[PDB]
Amino acid sequence: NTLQPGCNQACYDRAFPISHIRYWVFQIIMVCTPSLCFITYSVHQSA
Amino acid sequence: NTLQPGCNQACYDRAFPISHIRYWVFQIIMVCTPSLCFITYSVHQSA
Repeated sequence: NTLQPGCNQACYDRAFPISHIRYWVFQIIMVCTPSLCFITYSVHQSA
Repeated sequence: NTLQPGCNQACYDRAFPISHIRYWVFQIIMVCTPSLCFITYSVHQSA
């Protein structure tokens, strides 16, 4: 509720520094990483 | 600096309850009144 240009951008950036969806995507990939490491090590071990 | 309807009216009314010009007009008439009283009394006294 204002007429000042640029207030919307600043206030939105302050309210939501990082969106939930991106945080959850990062979390999913990071949590799945160790299994990927184990599988790749297993592949390397054989042949 | 706002988007709220009716904020301009309220804020202007609070800032300037009475305009200067109206106050000065009232002052001028009131200050001139006693001379009018005296002149009318003088007219009444004669004839």
